Amino acid sequence: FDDVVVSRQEQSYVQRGMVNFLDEEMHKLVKRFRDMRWNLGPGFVFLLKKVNRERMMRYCMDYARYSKKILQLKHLPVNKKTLTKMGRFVGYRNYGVIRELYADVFRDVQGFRGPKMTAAMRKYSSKDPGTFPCKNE
Repeated sequence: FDDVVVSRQEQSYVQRGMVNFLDEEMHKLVKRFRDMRWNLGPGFVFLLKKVNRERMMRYCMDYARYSKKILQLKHLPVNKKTLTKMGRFVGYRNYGVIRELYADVFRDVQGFRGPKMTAAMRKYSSKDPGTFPCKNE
């Protein structure tokens, strides 16, 4: 359970893979509203991206550790390519959880509007996922 050591750099790969996967799936749900021409607000999309990053941060240390772990266990190379894919895999495993949290976003804002976008929110939204804190909260 705790015999694997992962570098910050290796953690970054896992964080990016996970957040990239979740953001990609997210953008697909967002299209649902766009296709309807019933625009979800930028503040709403921001809240969704935040769900993705906070879920990744929740158990970040374990996600990175066990991603590197499984690779070693399966005798596979441990690098940016394989760690990024493990991150994406973790994102996949967590899709159900994520969808339930998006549900909370909807009722939390009492609609599809979402808060107004501020500079701070845009900065957070563009921040490299690989630079978010990585520790089990």
